Amino acid sequence: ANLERTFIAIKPDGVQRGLVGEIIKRFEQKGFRLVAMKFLRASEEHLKQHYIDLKDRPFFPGLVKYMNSGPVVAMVWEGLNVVKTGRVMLGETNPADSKPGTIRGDFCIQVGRNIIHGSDSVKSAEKEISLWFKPEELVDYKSCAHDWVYE
Amino acid sequence: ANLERTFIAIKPDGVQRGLVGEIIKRFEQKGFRLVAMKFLRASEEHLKQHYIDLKDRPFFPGLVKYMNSGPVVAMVWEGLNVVKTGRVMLGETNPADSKPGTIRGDFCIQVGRNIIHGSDSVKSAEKEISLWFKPEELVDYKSCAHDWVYE
Amino acid sequence: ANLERTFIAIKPDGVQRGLVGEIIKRFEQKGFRLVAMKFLRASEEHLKQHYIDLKDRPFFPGLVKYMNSGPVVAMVWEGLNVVKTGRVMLGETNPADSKPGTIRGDFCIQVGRNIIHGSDSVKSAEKEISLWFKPEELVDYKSCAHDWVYE
Amino acid sequence: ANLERTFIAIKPDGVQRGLVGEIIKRFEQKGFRLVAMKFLRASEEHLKQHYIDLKDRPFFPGLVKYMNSGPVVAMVWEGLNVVKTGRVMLGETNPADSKPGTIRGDFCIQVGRNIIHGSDSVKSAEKEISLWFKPEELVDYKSCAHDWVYE
Amino acid sequence: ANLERTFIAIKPDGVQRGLVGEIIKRFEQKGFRLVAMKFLRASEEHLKQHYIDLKDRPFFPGLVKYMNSGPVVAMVWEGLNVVKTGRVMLGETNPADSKPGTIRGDFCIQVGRNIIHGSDSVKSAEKEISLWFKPEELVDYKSCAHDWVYE
Amino acid sequence: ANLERTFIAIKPDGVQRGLVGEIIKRFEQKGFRLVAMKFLRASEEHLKQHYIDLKDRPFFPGLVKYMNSGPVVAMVWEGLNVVKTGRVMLGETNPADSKPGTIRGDFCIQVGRNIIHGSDSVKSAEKEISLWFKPEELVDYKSCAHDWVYE
Ligand SMILES: C[C@@]1(F)[C@H](O)[C@@H](COP(=O)(O)OP(=O)(O)O)O[C@H]1n1cnc2c(=O)[nH]c(N)nc21
Ligand SMILES: C[C@@]1(F)[C@H](O)[C@@H](COP(=O)(O)OP(=O)(O)O)O[C@H]1n1cnc2c(=O)[nH]c(N)nc21
Ligand SMILES: C[C@@]1(F)[C@H](O)[C@@H](COP(=O)(O)OP(=O)(O)O)O[C@H]1n1cnc2c(=O)[nH]c(N)nc21
Ligand SMILES: C[C@@]1(F)[C@H](O)[C@@H](COP(=O)(O)OP(=O)(O)O)O[C@H]1n1cnc2c(=O)[nH]c(N)nc21
Ligand SMILES: C[C@@]1(F)[C@H](O)[C@@H](COP(=O)(O)OP(=O)(O)O)O[C@H]1n1cnc2c(=O)[nH]c(N)nc21
Ligand SMILES: C[C@@]1(F)[C@H](O)[C@@H](COP(=O)(O)OP(=O)(O)O)O[C@H]1n1cnc2c(=O)[nH]c(N)nc21
Repeated sequence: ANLERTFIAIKPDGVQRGLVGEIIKRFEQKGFRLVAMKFLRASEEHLKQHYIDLKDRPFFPGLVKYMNSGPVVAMVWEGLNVVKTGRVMLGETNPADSKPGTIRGDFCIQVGRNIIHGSDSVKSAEKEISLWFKPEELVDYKSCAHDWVYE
Repeated sequence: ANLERTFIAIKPDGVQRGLVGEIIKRFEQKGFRLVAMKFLRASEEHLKQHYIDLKDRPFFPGLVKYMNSGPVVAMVWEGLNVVKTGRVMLGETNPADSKPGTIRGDFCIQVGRNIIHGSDSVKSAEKEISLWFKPEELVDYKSCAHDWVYE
Repeated sequence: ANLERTFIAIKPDGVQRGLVGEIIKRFEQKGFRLVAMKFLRASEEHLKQHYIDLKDRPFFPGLVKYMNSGPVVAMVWEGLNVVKTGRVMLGETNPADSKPGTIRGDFCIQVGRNIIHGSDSVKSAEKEISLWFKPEELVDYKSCAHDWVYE
Repeated sequence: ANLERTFIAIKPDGVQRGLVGEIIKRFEQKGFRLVAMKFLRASEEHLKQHYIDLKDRPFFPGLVKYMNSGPVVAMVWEGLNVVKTGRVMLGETNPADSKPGTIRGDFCIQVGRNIIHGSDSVKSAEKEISLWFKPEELVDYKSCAHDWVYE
Repeated sequence: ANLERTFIAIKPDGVQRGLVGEIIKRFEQKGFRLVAMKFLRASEEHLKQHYIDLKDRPFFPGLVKYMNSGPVVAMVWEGLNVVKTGRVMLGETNPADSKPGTIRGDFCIQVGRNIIHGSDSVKSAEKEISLWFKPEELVDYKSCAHDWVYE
Repeated sequence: ANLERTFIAIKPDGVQRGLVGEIIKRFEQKGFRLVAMKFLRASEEHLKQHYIDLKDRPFFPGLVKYMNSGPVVAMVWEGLNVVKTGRVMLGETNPADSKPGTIRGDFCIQVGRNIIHGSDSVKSAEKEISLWFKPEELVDYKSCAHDWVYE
């Protein structure tokens, strides 16, 4: 259970507004383990694949353009219930509903510029991880505080 | 909609306990735009006008004296749903009910020393803004990150 | 009422992961007064007394070993509703249910390594205080900001 | 001597990059007392007065345009040796020479976008104070921690 | 050499202005190990012993009264060159000369309210440690990141 | 001049001690632009190339083993004088000499576990960038605050 992983991506507005370090620190101080990280401008084709479920929504063309309009930080994090807990830490998808203390609650305002993405389930995490990273980009190491984080 | 404004005042206890910077930083990092700001000791007459709706409450004389007992920082902030979101960020009026992560939940304890004020509605914001500021004190400028905060 | 006290202990995992300063800062910034503090490795006998109600639970031997496996910071804090508010600040006993903004929600993952303890009631605070501190270790002084924190 | 005052202005780049709360917090946590504060777009004529000594420098037209290109936060701060210490806290005028730990050393890069101004001497502070504030904007109150800051 | 220790005391002004958490966090994040900690009001006799070398200085009566005027946090910290490094982190004894980034440079103003004490040499550390703590209050444990801090 | 780049690597001790977010935030808040980033366990052969100049030093086998003993965060950052400024922000190579306010001064103790690397010159930056990154990993975009950071 402690080996669960999620995909977290800082979107272009999070990069542009200078929020990368603050976001990583939230995951680090919680006790989760950084498995993978890269910085890139995601191609339109890649983003169409990421967002394939939405390909018919009216806002899809604009979503893909915005997500391609600057670089993103793509990450994988590991730990117990990291998918669900990761989502709690992000806050609600819509920042208007996100509580103070959460990433979106603290740092952004509108649903179209909501700074971050996290996997919504284990099954979507495994799909997003295979889409965004090569197997060799997932680094295997053990946190020095593992036994103080986990029974 | 993105042009809504609220009035936020740091009460004398907020000033005295050295919380001005911390409070401003919360609004800045969220993406709201500072429109106006001044520091003053509000007269008793001014405060009776600010609090006119409470003039019959038992606590009103003591409320006015406390609000006159040191300086306050008066501000106007702008953004989408700034009134309602501003109140969420402050926390509940009574600090005992305010959640961790909010301004009152993090920083104060009792309802009579609750460090900050925010407008409860658009209509009361517009009245409080006209009471506390001259129209020329409201500054018009565009945040450099506006297009990363709003679609 | 403003003289209520609670017992807070930073558990060995809290110490080990470098969270002592962060935790104390949360209580200080809120307006509570530090009454007593010591750093020690609690003996097994002491811990069995602290946790006497659980002496029959399956996890009790392991709980005691963990709580003896490094030092703890034992504190007393004072203020209005410090017991209940202290527990809100800590978050739920189980970190999986603790909200962002709380100590456990921000800093830990698993119920067996949940970094901190706070008294659950006035009556249990008074018992824990007499167990962990001598009366002469409780310091009486008045915070310089007391009249800005309390009516 | 403990009554000395300085003028500090957060320049339009400081406001645009969201540094107002961070800067104020540095002065507050040091133990200085905020005496006055306002937020305005300074007129070109006002700025030419502020910068009268430089009116012949090649960079003066550009300096005045930049200082008028967005709002500034104008402040007065009080305490022992606040002029000299204020300058130390800001860092060197040229951010390339400012040490880490200082405001310019932490937050900016180039001399023409150096985020903040502080009075260079007691006599220039008193001139800048009279230029930017009316005497009634200077608030008299005593910090609750004064006797823990000063012998 | 990695087993060197220093005595650090947060003075009454440091406690009263709510700096305890901040100060501890500086030592923890650096990689030093907390060995002992207690909170007390030091007696005048104890303080006269601590400050015996200064008993003839004109400021001595004032120094002793102030150091007795509220509680102090007494600590022992361990690590390589902790005495010298500890002093660098504190800053110069006189806050006017302390650089931004240091404890005194960031948080206090005058030499008689200079928030913190650190041992000036290994020999004075060992004397201060035996004066303020019993040998049994010094806790022996190994930090989980020790081998990431030391070769 | 404003297009200069440096290579910054957070070493395995920096990762293990949970300093990645904190370090990135220092570069972001200064005004530098993140150009590239990846997370990997560098091979022994790669590290021997990075450290080719030291291959005869007594500490070289241990340095390579330590640098291979966990993952590193490799980055490229851009801005005016980023190589020299980068070095000033890191502090001296030897943490014993690094000032408070710097990354090494704040966060580490010993030369063999000094948490971070930065290029010592433009020429070594260009060599390190070509060794650690492919050209296509270097992302070109323009900061939204560019004209508030640079004249
Ligand atoms: C913000 C989102 F990226 C979500 O992060 C993602 C997943 O769609 P959902 O929100 O249904 O689901 P999750 O948040 O994953 O639980 O689509 C986007 N999105 C959703 N609604 C809207 C909308 O009105 N406008 C725009 N511009 N983007 C929208
Ligand atoms: C503290 C307040 F200034 C509130 O900030 C404001 C509006 O508080 P309300 O409850 O009317 O409504 P809102 O939540 O603002 O919409 O009155 C005051 N106030 C309310 N109860 C008390 C009380 O017991 N003691 C005192 N000293 N002041 C009180
Ligand atoms: C974490 C706890 F110390 C609680 O902090 C304390 C009192 O927990 P209680 O159930 O008495 O109630 P509170 O919510 O505290 O008032 O026992 C422990 N504890 C409870 N369940 C478990 C468990 O599964 N595993 C382990 N290792 N420890 C557990
Ligand atoms: C940056 C400043 F706004 C300083 O804040 C102010 C006082 O800087 P001065 O050198 O006059 O003197 P002090 O540091 O106070 O002793 O002038 C400006 N300034 C100085 N050099 C330059 C320059 O090259 N380019 C530009 N654009 N502006 C410059
Ligand atoms: C602040 C100090 F506690 C120093 O920490 C310690 C020894 O001061 P020294 O500088 O001799 O030695 P250190 O560098 O400190 O180790 O007495 C105090 N002290 C020094 N000067 C003064 C002064 O003017 N006024 C007052 N009120 N107290 C002073
Ligand atoms: C810390 C370093 F990685 C420096 O980054 C790099 C170049 O050390 P240099 O001083 O040649 O140059 P820089 O200051 O780096 O640009 O060697 C390493 N290093 C230097 N001395 C020692 C030492 O005693 N022990 C160990 N374990 N490693 C050492």
